[PDB]
Amino acid sequence: LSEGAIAAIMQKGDTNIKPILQVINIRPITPPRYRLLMSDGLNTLSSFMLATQLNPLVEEEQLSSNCVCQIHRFIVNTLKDGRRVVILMELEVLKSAEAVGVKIGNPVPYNE
Amino acid sequence: GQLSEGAIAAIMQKGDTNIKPILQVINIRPITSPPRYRLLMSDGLNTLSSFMLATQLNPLVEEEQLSSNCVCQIHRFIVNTLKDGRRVVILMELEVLKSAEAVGVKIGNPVPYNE
Amino acid sequence: GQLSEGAIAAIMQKGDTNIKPILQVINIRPITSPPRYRLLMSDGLNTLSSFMLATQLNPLVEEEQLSSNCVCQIHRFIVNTLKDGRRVVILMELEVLKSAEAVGVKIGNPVPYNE
Amino acid sequence: QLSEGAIAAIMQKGDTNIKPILQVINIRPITPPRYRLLMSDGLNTLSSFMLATQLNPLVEEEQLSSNCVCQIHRFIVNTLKDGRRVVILMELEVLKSAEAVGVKIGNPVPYN
Amino acid sequence: NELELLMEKSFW
Amino acid sequence: ELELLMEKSFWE
Amino acid sequence: ELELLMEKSFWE
Amino acid sequence: ELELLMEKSFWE
Repeated sequence: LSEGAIAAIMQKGDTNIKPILQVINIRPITPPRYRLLMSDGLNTLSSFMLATQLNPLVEEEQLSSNCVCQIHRFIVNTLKDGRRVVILMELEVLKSAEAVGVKIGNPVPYNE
Repeated sequence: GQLSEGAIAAIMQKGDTNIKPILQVINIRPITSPPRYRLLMSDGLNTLSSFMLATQLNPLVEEEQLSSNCVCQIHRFIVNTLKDGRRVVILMELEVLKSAEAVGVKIGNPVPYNE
Repeated sequence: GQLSEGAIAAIMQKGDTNIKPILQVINIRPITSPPRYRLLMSDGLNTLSSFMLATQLNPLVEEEQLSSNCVCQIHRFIVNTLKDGRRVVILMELEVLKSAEAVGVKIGNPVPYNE
Repeated sequence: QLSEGAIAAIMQKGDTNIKPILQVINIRPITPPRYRLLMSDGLNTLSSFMLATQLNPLVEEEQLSSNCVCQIHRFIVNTLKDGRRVVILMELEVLKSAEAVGVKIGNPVPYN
Repeated sequence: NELELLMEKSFW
Repeated sequence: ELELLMEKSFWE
Repeated sequence: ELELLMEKSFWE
Repeated sequence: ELELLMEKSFWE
């Protein structure tokens, strides 16, 4: 996993990286919108929203808890309260949830 | 009137566990095997960091239900007393009553527990 | 078909914790400070009494949620291997899926784990 | 002051002359409601207790609530189809309020 | 029934 | 759009 | 403390 | 376990 990528996105917002992340959980906000808890191996963060166009990846289970994916296109928006949210626009699942089988490492919540 | 003002002093002095105080989380820091989470908590009057989360509750932290500024009710805890006389609270069951998102800020002006 | 047949043998032999098996409680016995509960569990194929309940889960026993014949999913456990080679499972997190009343009977014909 | 060993005795032999002092651990309504009680004698706990309908005011006005200590003055024991024995509480006196006791007494274990 | 219903399910 | 989708906690 | 506990049979 | 955890300051 791209250890440090979550910190980097939150602190600099550099779109020009293509991080490898693990999906820890996916929760719908109810036409569903999917919010993801992602890990870079060091930190976890739930400030990830899936673009609607990528919903079939969730609904057909390609993207599910424990899978490993590479983010190819994302954008960072900052809310009024100053919190940053990542919108995922293009990604590829590198290893399925079934193949990985477990949470990788012991990531802790991004806290800076 | 949201927090159990005085509960921290009461636990540190009496050591009794037959209360279910409502507290605000100020900060959560991992000690790194799963991490063990240590919490700086407020009762509105005092703050203190002598709180350890039972590992069964790690999902509340990891899924961000329990985070800085949230208000929670402690349903079960245990007290242990160190050789040096410090009381440590192990949080065994808790319920988040109001999310960090909903509370938004530290409640009031608590000061470090100092007795 | 409701129980994770072969999970007990998997745990005893491989000792891996990356499974969340569904088991039936056959009996619970306290060793008596909070009591510590020891459990005789079934996976439908075998039974084994080398299970200890984490203290955090004691209220499930005391409130009768976890009782003889209930069906539960183990969400986290820890394996410990004794000097003599016997493995002990500490049940850390679990969910009761079906109450003892709902199940009503011992499921199937499990035999003691014997390898 | 709990009658340690009274629940085991009542479940074994049903001597209605035992006038046990018990602690209420919890009370659950089954939908007027019928109230089922998880009771403790300091040694064992057991939820096979139903409150007679006529005693519902004690629950509804909070005299009978979690942690209170009471004396059972009159009860009957019934046996269900599956052989389980259930105590019907017919007359009781609350000796000490939940507030005055403040805590679960002892470390009772389920009657087994 | 009667008492069977009150005891049909687990306490909690 | 995003403000509403993030006003809640990830887990209820 | 597991060693101590496991010195006894389940029922005994 | 607890003595070792509490040997360090909250912010380390």
